[PDB]
Amino acid sequence: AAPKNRRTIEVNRCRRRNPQKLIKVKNNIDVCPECGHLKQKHVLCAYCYEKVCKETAEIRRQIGKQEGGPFKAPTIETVVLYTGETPSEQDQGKRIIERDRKRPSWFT
Amino acid sequence: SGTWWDEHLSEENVPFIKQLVSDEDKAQLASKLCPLKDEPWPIHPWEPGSFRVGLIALKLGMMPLWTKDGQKHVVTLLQVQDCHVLKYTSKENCNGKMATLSVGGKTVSRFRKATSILEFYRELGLPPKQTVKIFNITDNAAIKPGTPLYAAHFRPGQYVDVTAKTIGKGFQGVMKRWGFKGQPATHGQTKTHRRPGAVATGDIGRVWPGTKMPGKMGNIYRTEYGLKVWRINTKHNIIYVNGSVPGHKNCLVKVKDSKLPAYKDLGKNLPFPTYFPDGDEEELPEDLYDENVCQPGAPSITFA
Amino acid sequence: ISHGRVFRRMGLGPESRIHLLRNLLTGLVRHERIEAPWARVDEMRGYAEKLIDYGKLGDTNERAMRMADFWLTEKDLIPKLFQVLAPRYKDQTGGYTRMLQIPNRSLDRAKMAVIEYKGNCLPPLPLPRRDSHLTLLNQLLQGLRQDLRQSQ
Amino acid sequence: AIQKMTRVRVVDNSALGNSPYHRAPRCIHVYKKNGVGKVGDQILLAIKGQKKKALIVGHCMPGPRMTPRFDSNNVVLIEDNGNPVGTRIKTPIPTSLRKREGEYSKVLAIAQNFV
Amino acid sequence: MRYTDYFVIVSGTSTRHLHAMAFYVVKMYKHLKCKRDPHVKIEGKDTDDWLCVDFGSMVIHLMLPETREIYELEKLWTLRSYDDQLAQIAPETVPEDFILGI
RNA sequence: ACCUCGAUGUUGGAUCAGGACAUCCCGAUGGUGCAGCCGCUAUUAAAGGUUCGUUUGUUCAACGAUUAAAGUCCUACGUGAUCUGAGUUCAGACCGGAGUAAUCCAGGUCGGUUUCUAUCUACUUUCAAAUUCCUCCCUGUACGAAAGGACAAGAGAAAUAAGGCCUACUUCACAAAGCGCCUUCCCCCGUAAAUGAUAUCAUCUCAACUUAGUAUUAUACCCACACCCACCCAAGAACAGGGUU
RNA sequence: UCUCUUACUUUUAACCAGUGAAAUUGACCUGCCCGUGAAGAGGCGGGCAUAACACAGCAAGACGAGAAGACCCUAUGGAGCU
RNA sequence: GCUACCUAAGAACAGCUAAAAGAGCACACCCGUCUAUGUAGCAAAAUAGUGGGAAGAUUUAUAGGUAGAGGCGACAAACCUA
Ligand SMILES: [Mg+2]
Ligand SMILES: [Mg+2]
Ligand SMILES: [Mg+2]
Ligand SMILES: [Mg+2]
Ligand SMILES: [Mg+2]
Ligand SMILES: [Mg+2]
Ligand SMILES: [Mg+2]
Ligand SMILES: [Mg+2]
Ligand SMILES: [Mg+2]
Ligand SMILES: [Mg+2]
Ligand SMILES: [Mg+2]
Ligand SMILES: [Mg+2]
Ligand SMILES: [Mg+2]
Ligand SMILES: [Mg+2]
Ligand SMILES: [Mg+2]
Ligand SMILES: [Mg+2]
Ligand SMILES: [Mg+2]
Ligand SMILES: [Mg+2]
Ligand SMILES: [Mg+2]
Ligand SMILES: [Mg+2]
Ligand SMILES: [Mg+2]
Ligand SMILES: [Mg+2]
Ligand SMILES: [Mg+2]
Ligand SMILES: [Mg+2]
Ligand SMILES: [Mg+2]
Ligand SMILES: [Mg+2]
Ligand SMILES: [Mg+2]
Ligand SMILES: [Mg+2]
Ligand SMILES: [Mg+2]
Ligand SMILES: [Zn+2]
Repeated sequence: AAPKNRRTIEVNRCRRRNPQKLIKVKNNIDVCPECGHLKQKHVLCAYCYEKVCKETAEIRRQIGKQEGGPFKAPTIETVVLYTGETPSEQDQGKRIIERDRKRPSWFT
Repeated sequence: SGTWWDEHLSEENVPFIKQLVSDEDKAQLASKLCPLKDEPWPIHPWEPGSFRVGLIALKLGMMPLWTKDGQKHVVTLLQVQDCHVLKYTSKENCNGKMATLSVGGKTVSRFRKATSILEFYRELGLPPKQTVKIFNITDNAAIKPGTPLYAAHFRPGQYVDVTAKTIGKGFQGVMKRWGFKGQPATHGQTKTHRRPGAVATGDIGRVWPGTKMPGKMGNIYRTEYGLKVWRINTKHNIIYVNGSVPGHKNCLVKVKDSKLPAYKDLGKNLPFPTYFPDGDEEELPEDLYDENVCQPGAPSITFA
Repeated sequence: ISHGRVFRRMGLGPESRIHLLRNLLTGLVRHERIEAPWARVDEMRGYAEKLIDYGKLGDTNERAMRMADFWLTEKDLIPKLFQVLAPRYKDQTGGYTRMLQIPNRSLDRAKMAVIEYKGNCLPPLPLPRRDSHLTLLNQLLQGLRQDLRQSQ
Repeated sequence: AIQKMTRVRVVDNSALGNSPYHRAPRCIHVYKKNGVGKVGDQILLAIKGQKKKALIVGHCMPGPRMTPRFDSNNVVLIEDNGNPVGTRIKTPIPTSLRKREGEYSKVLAIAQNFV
Repeated sequence: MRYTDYFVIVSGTSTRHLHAMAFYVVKMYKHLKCKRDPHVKIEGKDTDDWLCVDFGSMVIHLMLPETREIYELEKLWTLRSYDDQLAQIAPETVPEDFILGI
């Protein structure tokens, strides 16, 4: 089934400039209090999450280094310690992960 | 910017606010338990030709029911939940044939309602209701707004009409929508199994209005006429109606007296305006049965 | 019509769906925090809690062991489930996992979600937090709460 | 449910039913406005190369709860006038026939067992 | 035996005689019956040899003598499973191993 | 004022049907060579309905079993950008006949490819009014010499159609379905009669008029409107809708 | 296969992101009924209807689109065979 | 260099039954019966299933030959670079 006639620019404009076709303005956008970058509500802030993910990756690299090879998951809990930190009574009997940097403010 | 009620509330403020609003709703509902103690609208005796208000009930589900003759009838359970009279309109004001009562059912959140509706309910002093339905009544059947309605409004042996939105099947083809026979499976039939055949005639260069074509089926109001009331449970406000009513379970149905000409003037024995429990003349039992209904707790029936 | 259908259709079919979820769950047990498409994460979440329940049911239990053997492709994780994850949650009766929506994926613009087991060693997520009690609206309502409790 | 071209077991004393034949008796027609035949529905058979009326007495298809369901589709041969061809019915016969509209007294009389 | 309280079999001289007897008893029944009592149907009107009327507690069979002899309803109801005509009937047998012979 | 056989988007079927009345059935009447049951004939009526199978012989034909009846037609075969036999109709092949042959038949038989992603018009829950059969009563009555055998009114059972539903049963299993269950409401206008003039009788009246007569049916359904973060849903392609105390 | 169809899965689908064809197209501000035009009308006459725009279905019309046909006829046009 | 046929020198054919074969079942291999899909396609002839043959008038690689008034043909007017 082929078009019987060429559709005009007038009719085409009516189709493609319809509100239905148009991009809708978003009202979800707020400033993240932590970093000041824009976040959509209901969604984790991209900047803050990227920061957390970078740190998580570093810790995981260290975890892999200590484990050595595959199929070496520990049968005890894990704890991450930074520079100038010692294991506590709770941290005793846990796997210790050492980081070469200082504690982040957000990490508690 | 978009806002919801608990957007700006603290961790400890959310439970407090929830409790506060819930308690106020409970209080408002409890306030309206005695309409006769409050200044009522005049109660008139039943007359031929008169029509009384109906109810809004929730479809609980279905169970079997037996009769003394031995026949099994399936029944639908309709629970009456926070059913109140909301509004009265005179015939002149409505610009219609009859006076109207707006009646609401099934209380819902205040936070999820529009300001207009909230204001209306505030003036009433009742928590907002999910659905409001309009009942055409005579003048002598007028009830003061705020008056609660109960399942005992209906009585066993009475016939009712039930109206609800049917279960929405979404977009359906002709076979499920209109019961078109379709085309055979094998013996050719390249791409024709479930298709509509010839839509119209050759001579007309068009398709008639109201031709049966694929589209959205369900999710529309339908009325089931002449359903018998087998049983009332006064404690839980349950109406046992014969057969199946439209809609899914946990939906809201509009229940009124049967419009069928056979059951035109059988409203004589029924409580005319409504049933007022606070009247307290011959306090009704937990269960009201029809004569034919095999009551639970009765001895095993023998066909003598 | 799909009234009351509780499971998504994903992968190459029913078996494939199980296998996809199994891989996500194995990832979660190992890493304790997993990024994946939102729908897949939401589907897997239920299985995550159920697995902890079977973990709690006991190491010695043969039924729980069989389940754990199936759902964990890497076998080293099976001790971890029984000896680390299950003892961690012994106090609480549920809500073991935490799921949060993540900015859409770069390539395919897919809705994304992070899922973690609660009480993990990893750096805490930037979780959404309700407004402070010291805000103006919260102060007004605290006043109201005080007045109500004084009335009683 | 007995339709046209349904093989049928004759539960009767009649010579026509019980005599050996190469093919089983087959339903030619059902005397109901819809093709479907149930208990108490008169049908027409092709039996032993002749057309003969029969009455259905139980079938494989489930019905109302308390009503019995039979493993085989069972018929009783009847003449055009309505009297049974065979003298005795050994196979148990449902009691629902009595209340049903039609000439069921003859069949119940010649029946020996009820289920 | 869950059929009736009383089973009645009578003999008639002619078809016309059978009809006369069957119609009279139903006419007498209608006169004497209660309003709650359901109406009865004369069965086998077209049949020239057998008529039967079913009441609440009674079944009446009106049949010609030659018809009565072959059917022997008297024998069947007195002797439910011990009837002579039941003895000649042999139950069908499925061949063993589910393989037919000859 | 010769024997032909033509035609061939020609015609079947499926799907969905729109319409006409010149009515096949169901409604109401008049006549009868209408005692009653069946009929024959005409008037009015298109709301609803109008079956499943199979070809030994039959020039647009039957046969079997039914039915209330198995209507006659128009719609570009109604309808092939929804589908499908056969024929026109052929590329291969054989039989009978014709022709020296190639080849032909206005004869027979076997085998045999039409694709389409919808631009425009039109349309995509008008709805809320259902018909029919059988059984019983009347009644075995009226009627009739018998044989036979009603109509009104009422009751019960079904089938179909329209609209729903899932308690059971069945396909199955947070649910969707039928093979299951539930509900289904008004009439039709042709005539049959009073009183009574033109035409002091009579006369049902394209006289004024009076009844059967019902007229415009009617009633039912729907009907308030945050934020339009998000989540859930018995709501849904998207969108929209319902719930979030 | 059918009576008589149903349920589920996959593909497709629809929505979001990326890439991005083809046949087709006189111009179109592109309605319905009846009539006219030997049939046949969106556009002509007499009536009627009618804020405007998407998206998803449909195949009644646009003698819907592309070739390739089959039929009849014509050319002092060809060719193969006898 | 496709294809029809031929020439030279080659290669391939599991397993099972068989007095033992242009035998049977049945792989690989060759072909293309029937259906469905596809129809600007994966494809200017394909896919999936189902099929016919599969020690032979078999299938197939290499090199050579026959040329249009012609070749070649287990005649289908077949094939001779869509
Ligand atoms: Mg079908
Ligand atoms: Mg197909
Ligand atoms: Mg095709
Ligand atoms: Mg869903
Ligand atoms: Mg997928
Ligand atoms: Mg012509
Ligand atoms: Mg029609
Ligand atoms: Mg007429
Ligand atoms: Mg025609
Ligand atoms: Mg067409
Ligand atoms: Mg072939
Ligand atoms: Mg909403
Ligand atoms: Mg599409
Ligand atoms: Mg796109
Ligand atoms: Mg182009
Ligand atoms: Mg026209
Ligand atoms: Mg015009
Ligand atoms: Mg469109
Ligand atoms: Mg035009
Ligand atoms: Mg020339
Ligand atoms: Mg020349
Ligand atoms: Mg050689
Ligand atoms: Mg070999
Ligand atoms: Mg061989
Ligand atoms: Mg072989
Ligand atoms: Mg060759
Ligand atoms: Mg040849
Ligand atoms: Mg040739
Ligand atoms: Mg070439
Ligand atoms: Zn941030």
